[PDB]
Amino acid sequence: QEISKTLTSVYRSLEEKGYNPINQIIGYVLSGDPAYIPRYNDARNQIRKHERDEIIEELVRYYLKGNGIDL
Amino acid sequence: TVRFRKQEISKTLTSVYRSLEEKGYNPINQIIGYVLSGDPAYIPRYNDARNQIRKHERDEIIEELVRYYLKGNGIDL
Repeated sequence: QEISKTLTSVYRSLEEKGYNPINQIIGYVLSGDPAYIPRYNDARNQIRKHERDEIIEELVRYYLKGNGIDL
Repeated sequence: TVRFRKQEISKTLTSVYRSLEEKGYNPINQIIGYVLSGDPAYIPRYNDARNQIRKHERDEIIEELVRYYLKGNGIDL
């Protein structure tokens, strides 16, 4: 559950800083550029615990399970 | 034809997974490779899987994956 906790915390810190949190997270996943995630409230340091391919693996597994795949 | 439960991405990614599974490949690994690279060559032609992935851009796939995850986990809610 680490990745869901990270993305939750990052979304809420993005929101508090007045960013569009979805756009910034999409930007991070596209680019791997930590600059899309503010340093505020440790958000950038939290997302850097994971590798982008681990984040993508979780997004993909979650999406497929929710759309009817038995993993 | 309706799917009983964006919907095109749902159709594409589930169909790609099942075709990769039928051909004995690691489907998650191949899908991750596509998402990181945008390269349709990570997807076999088999059962129209590559044709379906090529209906989308990598950023549209990533946008849907991110939006679906946040909404489903109650973060964007």
